Amino acid sequence: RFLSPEFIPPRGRTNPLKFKIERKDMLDRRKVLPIPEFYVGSILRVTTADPYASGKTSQFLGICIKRSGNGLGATFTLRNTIEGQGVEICFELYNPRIQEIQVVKLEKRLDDNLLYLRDALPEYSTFDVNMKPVPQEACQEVPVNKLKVKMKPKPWSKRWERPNFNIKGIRFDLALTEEQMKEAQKWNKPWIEFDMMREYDTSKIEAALWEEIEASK
Amino acid sequence: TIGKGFQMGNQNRTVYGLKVWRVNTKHNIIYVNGSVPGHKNCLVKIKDSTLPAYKDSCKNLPFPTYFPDGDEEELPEDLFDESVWQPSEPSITFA
Amino acid sequence: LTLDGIKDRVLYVLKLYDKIDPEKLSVNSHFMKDLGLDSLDQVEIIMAMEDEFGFEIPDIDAEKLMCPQEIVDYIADKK
Amino acid sequence: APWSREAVLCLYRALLRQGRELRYTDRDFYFASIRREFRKNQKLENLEAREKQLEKGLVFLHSKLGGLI
Amino acid sequence: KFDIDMLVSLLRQENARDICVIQVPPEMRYTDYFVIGSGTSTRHLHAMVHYLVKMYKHLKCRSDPYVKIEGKDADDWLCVDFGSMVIHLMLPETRETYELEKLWTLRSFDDQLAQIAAETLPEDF
Amino acid sequence: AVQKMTRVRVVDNSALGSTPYHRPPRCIHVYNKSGVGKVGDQILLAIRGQKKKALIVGHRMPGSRMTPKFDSNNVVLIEDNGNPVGTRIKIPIPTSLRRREGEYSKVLAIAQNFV
RNA sequence: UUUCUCCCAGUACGAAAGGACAAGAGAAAUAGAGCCACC
Repeated sequence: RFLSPEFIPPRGRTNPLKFKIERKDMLDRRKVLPIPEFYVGSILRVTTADPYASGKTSQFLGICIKRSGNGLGATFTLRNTIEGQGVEICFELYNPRIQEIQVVKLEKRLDDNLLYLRDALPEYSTFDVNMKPVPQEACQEVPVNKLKVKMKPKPWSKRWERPNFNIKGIRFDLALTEEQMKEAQKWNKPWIEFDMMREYDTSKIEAALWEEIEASK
Repeated sequence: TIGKGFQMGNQNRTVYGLKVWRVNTKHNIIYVNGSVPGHKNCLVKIKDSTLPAYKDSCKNLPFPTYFPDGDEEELPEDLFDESVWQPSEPSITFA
Repeated sequence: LTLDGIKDRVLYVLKLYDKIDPEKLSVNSHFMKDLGLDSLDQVEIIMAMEDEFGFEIPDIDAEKLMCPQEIVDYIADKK
Repeated sequence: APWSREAVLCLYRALLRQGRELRYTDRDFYFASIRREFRKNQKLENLEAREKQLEKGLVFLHSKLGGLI
Repeated sequence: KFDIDMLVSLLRQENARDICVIQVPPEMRYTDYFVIGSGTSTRHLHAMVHYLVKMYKHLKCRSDPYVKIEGKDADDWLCVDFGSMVIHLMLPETRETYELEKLWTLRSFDDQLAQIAAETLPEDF
Repeated sequence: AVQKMTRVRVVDNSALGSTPYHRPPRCIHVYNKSGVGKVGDQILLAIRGQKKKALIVGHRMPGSRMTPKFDSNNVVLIEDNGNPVGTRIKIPIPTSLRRREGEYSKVLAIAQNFV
């Protein structure tokens, strides 16, 4: 049972009725447009209607690096290098102008966010736009890529070495000495792993959502 | 307006020229363009636009009010504006 | 097929092209030496002939013809 | 010089046919441009380089004159 | 309506020395047609540019808005952007130098594309 | 977001841009009512000890949804007469410039690659 | 709140050169009051 992230509502004082109405519209749109299951690190090809062009669609292929948003306003970003230029495009799942969504390669990566791939070598981020879909097994877990990317010189967009980021796909040893890691570890905040004030329980909510989604089908 | 404490706020303010996109009859929910001052779950006052352009818009609307008691013609549960793209409609292609 | 028609028509298509100078455009007009034609010249000249008669002429033996009457014979015997 | 001069001949003729089948462009300029293109490149080339020139033109030949409309 | 065939005929009517129109397949996400036009002199360039726009406005195009003329100040390159076609008008000599026809005809194989070069921009220290 | 400074890459075949130089070209203003420069905004770029107008075609600032975020700042040189300084553009150029308000037909025609 | 462009319209007007109004539309900019769907 794969429950898509957008269906899970975020905690707050907003009325649950909005989510129920939003989910109904989302489920209705899902019938019009099929949203395939995918995870961060999967390479996807998405078909969208071109506003600048007249009656011509657009297909962009890239590795999924981030999933954000909830409800009808949920969006996903996939990254690729085109003509040697790294490009990231954010696609809204329920936008009427997205004609079709294709999961060219369904797979998972070590980390839930792949923004560090910008600091990684280009080859880890380069993907052929015309690559054909690879075989996948529906009744199985998505393949998990455990390859550790190599970083570029120390100046990075973010301090991935810090424990808070907790990136498990970076070859820190090659670019960072153990002493440097210890300096990064000074921001460990060990109580955070044990802090119950930052934990949000959605087990009951997730279970309830599953039947509602299936019932609409 | 939301109160910001000693530094403010907690004063009545009005936003003008907000269009209505859709109304839900079952839950009596009105969809209004733009943002509304105040916090969530806060009561607000709704009244017809007073701008000169929309001087007489009630001529084609229920003049005193809408009476469900009359039930001359049962209204749809969800009311949509013509430009609004309803959910479950075909994907929009910019042809 | 008319051999006379092919001969005059082959001459006509040769005459049509402007770059080559028909100072002596005889039935035995040679290309490399008589007309001083370059490789591209004989490349294009055959194409003008091909247009009139529906091509099907390959250069494997066309460049060896070297004169209007020989292509006339090649057209005649392939027709 | 060419691997096969037969391709060169067919290539030149086909370019001319498409020029007469090309409406929106100015046929006069296209004919002159193709003639110049043949003169500038085909006079001197290498066997490997010449193969690319004729091969690319063949795709140009077989692809609606390479988008010329 | 104002379409490609009407404009090209109008361009021929005003005696455009060189016209090149390149169609765009659906895969390429740009205008369906790109047009390049030659003109003998800047006076001819101004006249032809005005003629096409005047015909366009008269020839329906009610749904489309009026089209402004770009490059009239330049004496060697005038470009007008219509709804479905873009016409770039220049002098004959300017035509070869820019080679707009090569760019679209050879989308990635144009020779002038290779002419572009790279650089290095290190800090002083 | 081409703000003040903001080292940039000259994507053009112009002699000044094409020739390597020890100092990077810099952008310390924008030809707009606001001070921030984005794609399609004219600028003036100091290249080879000379000042030439340039048109922004890419930026590294995060963009709106449904748009590609570039990793390098790319610009195209434009002459005073309005024609581009360079006759060709190498880096892919977004096609949104066509609909953007202004005169972009000349630059787009010179753009070989579109994304 | 202010500005620019377009439109009206190469029209009115004017021998020509040249060249408007008002009304309407789109863009921005700043100020003010707010807002967090997205980033």
